Amino acid sequence: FKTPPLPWRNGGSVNEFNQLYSFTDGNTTWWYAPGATVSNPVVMRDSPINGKFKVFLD
Amino acid sequence: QFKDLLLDPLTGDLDFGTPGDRGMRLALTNQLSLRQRLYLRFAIWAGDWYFDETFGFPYRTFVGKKTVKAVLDGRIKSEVRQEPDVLQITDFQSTMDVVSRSYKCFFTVVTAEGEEISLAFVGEDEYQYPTPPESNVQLCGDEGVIINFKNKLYYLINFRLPK
Amino acid sequence: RTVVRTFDFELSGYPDETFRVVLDSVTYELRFMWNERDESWFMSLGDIGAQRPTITSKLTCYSDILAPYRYLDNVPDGNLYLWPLGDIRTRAGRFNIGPLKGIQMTYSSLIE
Amino acid sequence: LKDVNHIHPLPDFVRGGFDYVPSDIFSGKENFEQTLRILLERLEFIDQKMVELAELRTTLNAEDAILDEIGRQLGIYRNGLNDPEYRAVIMILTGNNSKSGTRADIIATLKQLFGEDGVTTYKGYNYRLDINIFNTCMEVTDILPEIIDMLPLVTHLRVVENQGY
Amino acid sequence: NYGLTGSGFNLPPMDDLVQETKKTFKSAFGEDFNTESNSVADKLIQIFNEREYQLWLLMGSVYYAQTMQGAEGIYLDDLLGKRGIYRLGKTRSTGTVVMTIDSSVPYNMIYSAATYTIDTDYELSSDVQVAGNIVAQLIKGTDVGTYRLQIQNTTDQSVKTLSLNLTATSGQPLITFFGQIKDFIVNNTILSNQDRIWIDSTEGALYIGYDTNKIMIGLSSRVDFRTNPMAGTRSISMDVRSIEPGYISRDVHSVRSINPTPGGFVDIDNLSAFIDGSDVESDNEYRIRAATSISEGKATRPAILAALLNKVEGIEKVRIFNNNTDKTNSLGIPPYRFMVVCYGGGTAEISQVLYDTIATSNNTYGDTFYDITTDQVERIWHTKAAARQLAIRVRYRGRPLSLTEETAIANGLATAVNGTMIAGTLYNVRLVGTVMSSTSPDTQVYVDIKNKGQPDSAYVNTDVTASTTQVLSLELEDVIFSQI
Repeated sequence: FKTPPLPWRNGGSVNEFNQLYSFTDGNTTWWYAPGATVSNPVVMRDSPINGKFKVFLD
Repeated sequence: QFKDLLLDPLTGDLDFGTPGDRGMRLALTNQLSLRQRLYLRFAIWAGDWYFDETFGFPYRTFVGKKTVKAVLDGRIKSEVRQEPDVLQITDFQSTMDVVSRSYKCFFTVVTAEGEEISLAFVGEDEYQYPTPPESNVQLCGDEGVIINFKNKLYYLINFRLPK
Repeated sequence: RTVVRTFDFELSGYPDETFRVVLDSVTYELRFMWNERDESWFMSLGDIGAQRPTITSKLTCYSDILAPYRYLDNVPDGNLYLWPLGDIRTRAGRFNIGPLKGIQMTYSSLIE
Repeated sequence: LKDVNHIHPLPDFVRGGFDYVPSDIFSGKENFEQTLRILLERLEFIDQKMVELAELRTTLNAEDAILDEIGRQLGIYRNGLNDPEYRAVIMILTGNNSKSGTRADIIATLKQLFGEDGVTTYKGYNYRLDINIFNTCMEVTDILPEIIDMLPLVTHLRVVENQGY
Repeated sequence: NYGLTGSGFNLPPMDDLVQETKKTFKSAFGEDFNTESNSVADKLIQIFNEREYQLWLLMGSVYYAQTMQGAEGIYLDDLLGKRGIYRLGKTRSTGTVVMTIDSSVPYNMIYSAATYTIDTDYELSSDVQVAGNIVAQLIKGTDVGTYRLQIQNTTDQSVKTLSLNLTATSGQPLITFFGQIKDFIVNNTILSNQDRIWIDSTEGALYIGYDTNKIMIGLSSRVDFRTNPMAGTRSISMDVRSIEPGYISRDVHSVRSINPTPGGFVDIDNLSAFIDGSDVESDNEYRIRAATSISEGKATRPAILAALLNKVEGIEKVRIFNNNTDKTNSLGIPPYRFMVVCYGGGTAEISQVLYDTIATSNNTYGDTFYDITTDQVERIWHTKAAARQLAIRVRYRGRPLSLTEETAIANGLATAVNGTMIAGTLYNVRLVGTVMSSTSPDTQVYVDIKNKGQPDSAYVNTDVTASTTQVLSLELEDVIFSQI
């Protein structure tokens, strides 16, 4: 991964297959999307619980 | 009022806008148009743009040569007045440092704001064409004439009794 | 009724313009008057040096101005229309008439 | 943001013109003002009536005394009709000139005579059609002849009228 | 001079009125009366005069209010009201959208109409059920076992089933399995569909409703289709309308989101431009519509024929029949009901078009029906022609034709697919002409035609005629050649 977690954002779009994004509600979990690229970005929706996003394991 | 693509004052790239309303914008206010018209006029070195050899500023004359501060200020202050919509120049603090050999001047320019002549090419229209009636209202009357009268009567009954 | 575009007009916005034009090889004189309350152009058409104009009408968009008057020997048989170049909802104004001002006043002649 | 119809009474007509007194030279003399006011206020009446000369000639508001003139140009004579329904027939016949007698089309024309829910139409297999009326505001027998005209050449029609459902 | 004349209404300037009234005053009190600048009478007369300029202008405006030109606003309606045309009010945009769904979403699940919004101003047109609205499908890679396939016939209403085993997960067995599925689907629906489904052996994937560039273009119409092992990803078509009436437009690939994300959602996008909504109708387009009303024909046989061909995503052929005399006639038809036959027009979309039928014309006959809301709801009827495939054999004398040179001849016989319902006659002479045309010039040529599956003894030369509800059909692979 890339160490520095980044905040979730409803208006954000991801393009990198190996970075962690810290979603919160303070129930914080870290998420990633392997099928994310510059050529095939993915949009941070309201919540990640709804596709390509996967949660970091604990 | 000269229209043109808007240039971001902070970065120099086109002003595509905030992430919530990304798009393309035209320079509409005279202030914004004049800002970029001066910026481009000063940023392009004289003769360096093909298709127009006479455009630009001749920096090569001064930079790298022993020059008199007074002569430079005249040329700087003259290029500004080539725009037809410049009212005046307020102040001019020209200073030169001999140790670092740098030169840096300050000044401001005043310009008025005009009208839009016509909105045909931009977005909206200013008229208020009427709305067709609904159902049998046209041929038989409207109920609102009763509601407004009832409200007037009720408010008049309210007025007379002191409160 | 095949017709071909053959002439275009422009107005400087002066409220009492008057000039001479040639259409279909014939010559006519035109007068344009600006109305304040109705914010519209009034057009008068007549022969050169005529005592009174032959036709007077109010200009509007997408309306055939000459429609009811193609029965006189001194009236053009072509088509005169005003249509906009920009948004279709724009109505004729004072300064917005011309080949690039927003409204295209045009005359077209039938093919004979 | 603005009305397209410019034919309206001029707002505050009277105070205008008074604004053209040069430098308040006469204002507060109560002798010149009355003379000027008396003359200007006459134009007020004429200015007002300029509208009704155009407003009242429209078919929507035209009174029977002149509505006949509008109908005369169209060939729709009064016959025995009265004002409230004479207006209706004029609208119905004029609207017929751009019609095709389709089921959706027929509903639209009946819509202007009985409000939104005042009419319904049943359909039958062998050219049968039915018209139902719930909220009639005018007597229908005199309007009936037109109600036949905007129907296909081979329609078979029944008419039933009642108040409410 | 400036009032009413023989050529309309004119307008006077201010100065002419000023001079006229000053001349009147001069006459009133002789030539000595002063009327310029310093006269109190001058200040009264000039102030008085400007007002009647407004009156003259307003009067001039009034006159043109009752003419083909100059009418505006309310007055415009009266002029064009005489010709039965009225302005259109606020309108709501309408359109259709598709979305891909995860493999796991069950068929029977139904989306609630009033619990979703496509975007800031769009919502579901009505309730939608996943089953019966599949438009495209993608199957790839991960899918050994036994598989069931179901499909509703597009002409009849009998469900068909197929049984297969995926003994291998790749290779020629998988290719054969995909080909079998293709043959199963193409035998129903329409032959145009087969042009839009193929197998990419290099990747071992099956594409339904795509193009050679892997773009979802959709099948010829919404259908129902299922696999007991729910494999691949499915796509469905929804109908969408705007929330509030007004002006709004969307492009061919604009819609991109749904606020409440349903489980299993994948993506969403447009297929064609929406019918944009409009604000209150303006004068210019009102006049334009008044001008172009000539082509607005309805409720006539030519009109209904034209309307169908220009209002359906398909409808390759159409024909109508009449029976209006007290009896059912030879062709089975009720006494006073029309008959409409179509090809590849769907059911619901075409049904809506039939509201151009003459009011009180019963029509409503056929094998398939649908219900449309007017308010009251009414049912309409129609039928879909049953295609009949032919087998054609070509024999000739001359130089042997080489492979890939027969393609022109095979595609040349595409004219056989242009026969009309019932009134379709091959005129084998026409076929002989065509086969001798789509080739380089140049001895003998013959054509034999028979229905598919018949023995070789069925080959004949007499022309064939379509049945009452049948239409000719032909496949490229059903052409053979023989040298003599």
